[PDB]
Amino acid sequence: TIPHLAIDPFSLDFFDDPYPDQQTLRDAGPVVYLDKWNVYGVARYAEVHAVLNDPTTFCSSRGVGLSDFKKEKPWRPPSLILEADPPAHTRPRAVLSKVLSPATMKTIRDGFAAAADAKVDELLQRGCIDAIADLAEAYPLSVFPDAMGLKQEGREHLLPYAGLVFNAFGPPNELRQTAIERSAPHQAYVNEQCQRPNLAPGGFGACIHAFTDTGEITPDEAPLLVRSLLSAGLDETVNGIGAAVYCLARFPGELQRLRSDPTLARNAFEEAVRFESPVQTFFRTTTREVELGGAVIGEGEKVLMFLGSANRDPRRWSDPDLYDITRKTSGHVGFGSGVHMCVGQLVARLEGEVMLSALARKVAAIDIDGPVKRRFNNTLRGLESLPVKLTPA
Ligand code: HEM
Ligand SMILES: COc1ccc(C(=O)O)cc1
Ligand SMILES: [Cl-]
Repeated sequence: TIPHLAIDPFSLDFFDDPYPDQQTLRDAGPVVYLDKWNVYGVARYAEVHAVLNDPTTFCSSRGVGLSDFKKEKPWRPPSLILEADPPAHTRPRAVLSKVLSPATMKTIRDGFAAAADAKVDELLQRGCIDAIADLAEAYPLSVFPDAMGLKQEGREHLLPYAGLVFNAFGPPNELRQTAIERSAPHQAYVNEQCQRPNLAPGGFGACIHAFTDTGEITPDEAPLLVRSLLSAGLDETVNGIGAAVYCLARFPGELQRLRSDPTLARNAFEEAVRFESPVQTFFRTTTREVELGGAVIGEGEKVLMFLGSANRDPRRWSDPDLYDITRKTSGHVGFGSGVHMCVGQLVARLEGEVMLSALARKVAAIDIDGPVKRRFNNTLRGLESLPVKLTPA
């Protein structure tokens, strides 16, 4: 009934080029069994969307990594939002939704845009740069920690902690065990910055603590909710921006369209999120026997959702492996879908938009002029190094 596959979606071979294996997973059936890790897999858009939008049947409180929290201890205390189900999910989600709200974006937009324009100006003085370290990493690090309200000391822990979080969703392979092996100093820094005295006035962290007044969260809930914004956000946005630059370098016709109409910057970034899907996968756990695409899955089974694959499913997308900055991207699952859909998506889109805006207005050409190196992570897809020459407009 259900095809059994030996593909390891967390292998370095898979990470290096996942797209042929993703078609194999899609075309084998709507539901596959992955013998390597004893989980079910869904790689077509339809089933990924269906799983995401039934949180009662496909829960997150038993972990959204391979590990089942009913069988193993979580490597860190569970997230109050990502690793919770309704109704426990609802009030922390509402707090983060207000902290990162449409109205909040107005207070940070001008500074985020200024930093993006300034970074592109700086990179044009150098000409030949690494669009990962010097741009995709450098830009978010120049705006988001300040917007959190973090002190300057210790910020070198932020990228290692994010990489650890996303490796820890994976199976117990060497990527995950090595990350946890090295985790203690990053864990200690992050947990300490979550305390109210260490979050500067007016930033995201202080705003979370300010909500402990309303009855939506208690003061003892606020540190772990701050932890959510020190786990999420950085690595995905870095990878998304790097993907966008990569695409503009590989598809010069799309850079030319973007230069011709810089108001396409926001959709250019959204299309990069669909095309690269920085978050490749998330798990759910069944809370009952369930019929999914003609297959019967038992209770307490892990279901692996291939978000990147769903975003390139030709059953849903015209020319899915073309980067098209005018594509109607509404419906892509790069930010998830449903009750858990990325609560920080307005922050991610703002960073991506103002960076692609600066490039659209200031750069004439982006040419790869060095070896492209991939970055390997159990959950994230992104580049390690992207040597480009930037030609000023
Ligand atoms: C391009 C950038 C980003 C991508 C691709 C991305 C991806 C995702 C995805 C796929 C989910 C769904 C998780 C699930 O369904 O289990 C999610 C949720 C979440 N994201 Fe993002 N994200 C991005 C940026 C951000 C930013 C900038 C922040 C914070 C400022 C953030 C914070 C969160 C949080 C806290 C959740 C949990 C929401 C919930 O469970 O209700 N993310 N993200
Ligand atoms: C989608 O990526 C993440 C990672 C961590 C968290 C969290 O720590 O709550 C949320 C989303
Ligand atoms: Cl931690």
